[PDB]
Amino acid sequence: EPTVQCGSETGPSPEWMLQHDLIPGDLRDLRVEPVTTSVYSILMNVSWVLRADASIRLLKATKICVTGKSNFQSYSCVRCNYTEAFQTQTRPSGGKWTFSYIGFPVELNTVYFIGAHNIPNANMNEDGPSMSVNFTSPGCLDHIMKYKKKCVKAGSLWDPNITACKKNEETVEVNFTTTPLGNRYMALIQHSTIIGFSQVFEPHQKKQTRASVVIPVTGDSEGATVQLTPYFPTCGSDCIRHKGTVVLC
Amino acid sequence: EPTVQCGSETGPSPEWMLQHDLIPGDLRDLRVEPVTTSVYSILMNVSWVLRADASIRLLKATKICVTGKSNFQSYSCVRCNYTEAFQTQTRPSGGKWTFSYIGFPVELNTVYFIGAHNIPNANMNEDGPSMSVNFTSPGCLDHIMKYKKKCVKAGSLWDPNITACKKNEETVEVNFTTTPLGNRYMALIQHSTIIGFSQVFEPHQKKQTRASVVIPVTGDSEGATVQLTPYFPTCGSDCIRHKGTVVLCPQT
Amino acid sequence: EDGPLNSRAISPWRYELDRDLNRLPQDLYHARCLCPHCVSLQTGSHMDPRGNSELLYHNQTVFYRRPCHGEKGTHKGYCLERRLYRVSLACVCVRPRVMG
Amino acid sequence: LNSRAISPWRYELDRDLNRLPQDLYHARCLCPHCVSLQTGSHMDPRGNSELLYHNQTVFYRRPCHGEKGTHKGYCLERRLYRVSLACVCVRPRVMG
Amino acid sequence: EDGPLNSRAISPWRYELDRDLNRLPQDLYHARCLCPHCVSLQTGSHMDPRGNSELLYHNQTVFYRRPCHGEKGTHKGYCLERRLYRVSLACVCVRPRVMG
Repeated sequence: EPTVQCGSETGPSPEWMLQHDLIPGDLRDLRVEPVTTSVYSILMNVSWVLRADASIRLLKATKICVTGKSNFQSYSCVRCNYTEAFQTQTRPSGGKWTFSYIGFPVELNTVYFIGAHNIPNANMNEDGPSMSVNFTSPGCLDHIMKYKKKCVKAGSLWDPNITACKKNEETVEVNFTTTPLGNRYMALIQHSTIIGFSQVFEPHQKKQTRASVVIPVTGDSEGATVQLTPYFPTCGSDCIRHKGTVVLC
Repeated sequence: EPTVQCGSETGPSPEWMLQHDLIPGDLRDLRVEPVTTSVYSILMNVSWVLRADASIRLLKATKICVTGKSNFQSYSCVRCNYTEAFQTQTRPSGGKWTFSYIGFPVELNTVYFIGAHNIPNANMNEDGPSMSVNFTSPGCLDHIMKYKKKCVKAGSLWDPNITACKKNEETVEVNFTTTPLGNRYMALIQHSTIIGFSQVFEPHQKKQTRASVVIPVTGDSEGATVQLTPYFPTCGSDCIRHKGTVVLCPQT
Repeated sequence: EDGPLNSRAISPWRYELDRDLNRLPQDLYHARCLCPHCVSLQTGSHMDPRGNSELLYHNQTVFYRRPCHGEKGTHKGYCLERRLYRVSLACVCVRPRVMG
Repeated sequence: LNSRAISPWRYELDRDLNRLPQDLYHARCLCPHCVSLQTGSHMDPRGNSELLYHNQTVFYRRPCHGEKGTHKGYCLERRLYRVSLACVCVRPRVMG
Repeated sequence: EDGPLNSRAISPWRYELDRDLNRLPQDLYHARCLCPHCVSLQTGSHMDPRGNSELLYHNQTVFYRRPCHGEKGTHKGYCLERRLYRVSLACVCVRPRVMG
């Protein structure tokens, strides 16, 4: 009953220094599943189907690895052997052989390109063994996952409580509770173009009451859209935003 | 240098009566090409790409089959053995192994299919090793096959010499040349709807000149197309039809 | 149009594959025609709804093998099992039915 | 990222048997003009997209030039390569 | 606005110097864009607040100095310390992430 034990190994493979007379087969299949760990990080399992058509007579290692491509550029590889020498073209119990693995860290809006091939590979000038699977990871717009501290610092759970109302044909009033996580608030009112703008500076307050800002507007502002952009020292320019409403008082 | 030698054999494979511990691998790719023989027949050269991934250590036959679904439906396919055993992945010259075979009969208006698998075959409860290559052969509307005898009896190369013109508003005159190869003919004209119909009853004539047909019409016949079909006892209802074009005969 | 009769049929029918590891022939190219209504004969592409299309069938002697019934123990074996297999052949479109 | 840029780009497979890593990607943004910020689907032609590149490290192996005869051998030869990173919105170059 | 796109992008971006006695190259520049949002397209001077600018990094190998760890005593010595450096290349106009 063979098993697979793996450790991280990235770099040149010592197998490339020797040209092997006989080479193994390809891989039938490959699929990767996302899981959530208990608390609260995310790790990844990999699944593939080793060849059934007798391609097995010789094989030792199958290294599976990925380049992580976000704003940051990341790449690492995992090399490991199969601990027992195969003799059957399926499980003696039945079905094509299967194995899996865990341990790949996962980040925010990071797309991973995971590809596999058997070890050793072919010499120069033969057919390519390429087999890889593309993937999609979610961001911080999912209702499940507001609980990472990194996104919380972006005020993920913060409720601006924006209440925006029109005083007269030219002045609009907005009310909302302040926050100890930031100091500067701005306002965009968009119906078709920019109708009015203002900037607010306030360090903090212990009472934490609803604010009140006077913002001039041009033309008919009925049915416009209010949007708030909060500044935090951490998120900077990529700070998350929230809607706002327009009502008449 | 192992070579290929094929001998016709269809039926149950002896090797299918025994289960093998190890089975031979798949095939990379199968290509087949249509060729023409010297005289005047059409044949096919099949070609396949054999494995390099250690599957050459054991493989003895590579059964290749052809099926067609036309008026006929046929299944007779040849098993081919490999003369010599292999000890290496590629020739000392090098390159991917490619093999060929000629001799499968080919006919007209047919869609064929080609199978692929090797001998011995897989045991029970295993992966399907088959790959597909599809193909199609031409008929007798091309210049190169204008000399095919069967469709020659059908009138592959005949010249209709169709000339039809409007006699008047209620009659259209048609002129064309016949041949002893036909004895009964039909007659239709269609412009937007069926505007005229008839049949031609004339076995043959000795001196063999152009004909003349009187056909009534329902309304205007200008701009229509003339269509005539022979009734040949061999081609039956599968008989080719030649186009036509009507003109105006002026009273002057 | 010109072609092997499946490009000139009113209800053209394609030829799709099935696999078995213990059947002869390994493929039985069945017909599954999409055409639900007799196409117009002045076009070869137009959709004419005046007809209903249906399949035609026959039963073909085929070959199956399951392992030997007896526990001989010498080898797995097989049996020379003859049972008839259901196959569609060719499409025709037909006049529908009238109620009232 | 690439689902959010004003000139989005995708990544196309380019495999080799002699490049480390075995896979590299050259982005070609499909946009000949920068998209509109108000709709995200309407085509705004006032901009253009131009590829951004750098130069990166890759590795190759050649068989030994010296006729050793013991084996094919290997060498860690190092030349450079050109690969893109992204597309930028550019104000055109006009004359008149 | 004309130039090597460093003034022509909707997200203009200057340079800042980074000096060091033992980097090869001694010159690395960090992109430090200057706008809080993307510039306007129809005027070239007025300010368009719906966009954001973000850095895009990459890894380019450089060389550093430590003295020889072994106490040879011949001289202070030097070594080719080979690790990476993270720099910025271009600020880009991006559609932000908004919840609601």
